[PDB]
Amino acid sequence: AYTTAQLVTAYTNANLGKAPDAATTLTLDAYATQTQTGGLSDAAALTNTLKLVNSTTAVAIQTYQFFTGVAPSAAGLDFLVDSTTNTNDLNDAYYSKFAQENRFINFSINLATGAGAGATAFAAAYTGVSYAQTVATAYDKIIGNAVATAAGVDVAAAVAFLSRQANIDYLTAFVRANTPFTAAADIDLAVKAALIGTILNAATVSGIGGYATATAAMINDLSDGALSTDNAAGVNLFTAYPSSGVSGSTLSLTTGTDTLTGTANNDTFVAGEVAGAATLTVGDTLSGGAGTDVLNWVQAAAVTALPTGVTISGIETMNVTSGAAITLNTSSGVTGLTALNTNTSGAAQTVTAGAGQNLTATTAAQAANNVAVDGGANVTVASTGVTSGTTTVGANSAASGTVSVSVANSSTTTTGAIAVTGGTAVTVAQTAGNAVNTTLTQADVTVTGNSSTTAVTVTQTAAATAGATVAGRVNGAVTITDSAAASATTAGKIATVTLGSFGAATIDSSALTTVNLSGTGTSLGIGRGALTATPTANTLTLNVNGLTTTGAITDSEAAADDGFTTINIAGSTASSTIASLVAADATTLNISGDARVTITSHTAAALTGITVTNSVGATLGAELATGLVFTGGAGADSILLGATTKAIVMGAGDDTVTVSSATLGAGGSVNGGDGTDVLVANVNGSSFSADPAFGGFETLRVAGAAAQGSHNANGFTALQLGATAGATTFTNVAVNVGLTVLAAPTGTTTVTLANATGTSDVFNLTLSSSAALAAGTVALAGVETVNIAATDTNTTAHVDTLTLQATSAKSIVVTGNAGLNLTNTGNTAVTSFDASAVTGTGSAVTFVSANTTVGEVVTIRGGAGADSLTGSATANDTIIGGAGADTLVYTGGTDTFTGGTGADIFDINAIGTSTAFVTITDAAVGDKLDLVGISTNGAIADGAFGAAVTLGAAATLAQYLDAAAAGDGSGTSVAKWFQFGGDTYVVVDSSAGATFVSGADAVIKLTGLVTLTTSAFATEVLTLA
Ligand SMILES: [Ca+2]
Ligand SMILES: [Ca+2]
Ligand SMILES: [Ca+2]
Ligand SMILES: [Ca+2]
Ligand SMILES: [Ca+2]
Ligand SMILES: [Ca+2]
Ligand SMILES: [Ca+2]
Ligand SMILES: [Ca+2]
Ligand SMILES: [Ca+2]
Ligand SMILES: [Ca+2]
Ligand SMILES: [Ca+2]
Ligand SMILES: [Ca+2]
Ligand SMILES: [Ca+2]
Ligand SMILES: [Ca+2]
Ligand SMILES: [Ca+2]
Ligand SMILES: [Ca+2]
Ligand SMILES: [Ca+2]
Ligand SMILES: [Ca+2]
Ligand SMILES: [Ca+2]
Ligand SMILES: [Ca+2]
Ligand SMILES: [Ca+2]
Ligand SMILES: [Ca+2]
Repeated sequence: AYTTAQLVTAYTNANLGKAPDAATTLTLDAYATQTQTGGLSDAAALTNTLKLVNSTTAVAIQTYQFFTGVAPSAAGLDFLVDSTTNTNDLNDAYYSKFAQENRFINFSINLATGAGAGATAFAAAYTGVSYAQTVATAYDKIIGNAVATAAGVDVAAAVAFLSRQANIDYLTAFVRANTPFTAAADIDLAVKAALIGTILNAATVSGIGGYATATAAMINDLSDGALSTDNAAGVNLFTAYPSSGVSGSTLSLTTGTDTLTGTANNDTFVAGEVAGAATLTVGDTLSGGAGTDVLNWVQAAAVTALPTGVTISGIETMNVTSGAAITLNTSSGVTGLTALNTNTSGAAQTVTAGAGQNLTATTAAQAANNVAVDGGANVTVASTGVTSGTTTVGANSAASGTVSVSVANSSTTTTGAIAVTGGTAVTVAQTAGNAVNTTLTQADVTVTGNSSTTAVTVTQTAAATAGATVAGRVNGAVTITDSAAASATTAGKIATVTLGSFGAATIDSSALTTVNLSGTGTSLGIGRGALTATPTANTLTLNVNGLTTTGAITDSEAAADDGFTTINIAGSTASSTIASLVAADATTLNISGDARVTITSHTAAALTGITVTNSVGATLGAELATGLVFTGGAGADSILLGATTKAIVMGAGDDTVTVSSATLGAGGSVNGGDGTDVLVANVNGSSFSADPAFGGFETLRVAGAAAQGSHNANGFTALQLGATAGATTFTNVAVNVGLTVLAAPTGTTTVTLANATGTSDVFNLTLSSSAALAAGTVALAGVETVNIAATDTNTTAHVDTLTLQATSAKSIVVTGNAGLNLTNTGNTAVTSFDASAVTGTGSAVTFVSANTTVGEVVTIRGGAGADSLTGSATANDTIIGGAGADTLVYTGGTDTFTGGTGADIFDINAIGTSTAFVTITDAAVGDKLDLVGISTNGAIADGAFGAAVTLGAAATLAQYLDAAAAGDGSGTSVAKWFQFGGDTYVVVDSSAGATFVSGADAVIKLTGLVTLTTSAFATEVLTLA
């Protein structure tokens, strides 16, 4: 049932956006309602709608294909049928008086004989052939000759009609009048164009013929809005929309003896069950003919063997499916067989194919069942739900072509062996799909090549540690062996090996040149064949990509035999890390490519050079030999040097050399090259500026297990600090040079500037870590403004710690996105602490002023964090928290508190006077007033204590105080409150008489009228309600 509003959309898209005339809307509506009532099926109604678009559209698809060899693309069609840009187009003004027929004729003549796209080709193809032949051959290509006769239209009566003399005379006159042709050749040529226009019309109106059937399917595809093929430079109808009406004949086996013979065509043979009794049975003989022949053998019972007297012949594909095990051998009885496919679900397989036959053994829910296959041309094993089951290929007979195993396991019980022997190329692809809190350990793989085996690939799922939401995987050992691995003379064929994760892996091949690594590895041991001949080509290419290793890549051959002299490592698309590289015969080492290669530790004593050419860079964690030359490229290369004897160059990009000894040797130099390069001093003191042996460095970092003592900063533009052996000092530090601390050092870090003597000295300290960093003590004698950045490198919040010793700093400014608890002891010149710019949920800043200048103005600013800001008893502190749960502490003097947004706590730890007291500017609902530290005698109220003290129209502040303290606070301190002159006050009475005594009784001012009626005392803690 189509609604009439669906048929109009189907017509619109067929007409490429032209909406139907009023008349036709009525026609479609009829087709809709005839489907609501079941007087017409669905597909019937939609066909008729698309038949209405014949003249507009079908005229452009069919003619373009016949003349230019391809149907116009959808974008193209838009232009010919319905467009803004072509003023005159098929469904527009110019053509509105041309019938269906004369539309096809028009298009034909345009594309064929003019400057049209087909002129040159059609002119050469149909020159010097007669009218009769023109028509007969064209009728064959369009309408089929066989097809037409079967459809029952008589071909000969039709072709004669089109070529009769009357007909040709009509067109001659037609073409002569209409087209601008006057030459006698061009008229003859245009007449043929008009005829094969006429034939296209006659085809598309009857629905017989190949052109009509294909074009119909393309308009149906164009119906729903989008064209599936839509190639940009045209779609060849016949390719994209296949007919293939012939499908040969379909033959059924019985529980008897069958004698079945195919059509020499696309025929298919069914060998199912009858009452649960097999239909491939004794004496059955099957015969195929031509090459589209299929036998489908399906049985509840286990396949066992071919039954007595059975002969299958001339059949190309055999499909065997069993409810139980399969055991068959097809090296005889079956002849002509190109493809064998065997299918189990939950039982064993034991299959042997003849060479020349492509085997495919698919097994679901393999469990403890074993797959074993042999022989065949290309073999494919596809095993899922695996568990204990061995997979084993070519144990008895190798494949002619490629092996391609793949094995999936969901279990926690471990994936059972996989062994392959032989094949041109081998791939074994394991996966692990176990649950989120389990560990599956994967399958041990063995591949043993025959003398055709050029390549081997062994992929697994990446290892991981079993977590809360991390699926755990351990990797299987892999063992790859070439035929000629044990031979003294025979060549060896395995050239390339690809791994994608692995446990304890081995290769052994004298023909090996390339290893491709990937994912998570334990160890690779490379041996070459025991060839006695001294090898001449000794280049290991080692392409890495996302590789990480527990342990060692070793050249097992190098030790007692002839290893690789040159190793090339090409890092690609992802970072790689090789825990250890052991290559005892290696001479050159070239690290190349695309993404970082890190070698944590190499053992390659005979190395004469290392050469990075890689874009991102290379890092080597092992200290180079004192004799060993190193050359960097662009990108952050990074090494360790000792008392080097050679000229080390680092190339462009931001490089990093760590030195274990302060002066080099022999001679014996290291140039950082272009870019900002770090020099790391793992030593007891340095003076790199002095030594011309070092050049091109910009940053000095003191970090390492031997890093310590006095270091000449001169000539460096930045400073860094890491973990250290002991107290470290930077001397001769230029102006605008900042220190970044990257890890906890040992002992006091002293910075002494080049010239500290001025009174506007600025230093930039940075703290930069992923985790909480205990920066320790840094001393900044003679600096007036100290800027601290506390930087978190990851998304998860932390709080850094620092003792600053800056005895002439007036300003401390804190920026960043992590918290800073700052020890401030003895920093007494500080009058401005500004942590206001700081940023996280909890980048918590702690500060306590060490200022003792009587009557000072000190300004303390918090950040977004839950900050803890304490003033000085000496000082008139202005304290301001930012966002978040700030604690502001009162110590003495005239203080001004502003906890911004959030549940702030105003912690009152001093009594004050009657003049020097704390004013809280913005006390609001949620803020607390901690009076624990003024409970001189006992501990406050504890109730909700909340009726304001009220006095007269002209009572003085002095009077309101005295009134509030009237009671006896000698044994037990009491809270009261009042509102005077537009501000709110709180009192603690700790005294006898009705005098508020300045000394021991306490007042706290709160800007504005804030009603504490309903607000309650926690312990001694008043929460504003
Ligand atoms: Ca349009
Ligand atoms: Ca138009
Ligand atoms: Ca479509
Ligand atoms: Ca039978
Ligand atoms: Ca056949
Ligand atoms: Ca055949
Ligand atoms: Ca060997
Ligand atoms: Ca040897
Ligand atoms: Ca050796
Ligand atoms: Ca470099
Ligand atoms: Ca550089
Ligand atoms: Ca440089
Ligand atoms: Ca220098
Ligand atoms: Ca962090
Ligand atoms: Ca100074
Ligand atoms: Ca200072
Ligand atoms: Ca104070
Ligand atoms: Ca804050
Ligand atoms: Ca706050
Ligand atoms: Ca607040
Ligand atoms: Ca307190
Ligand atoms: Ca009193």
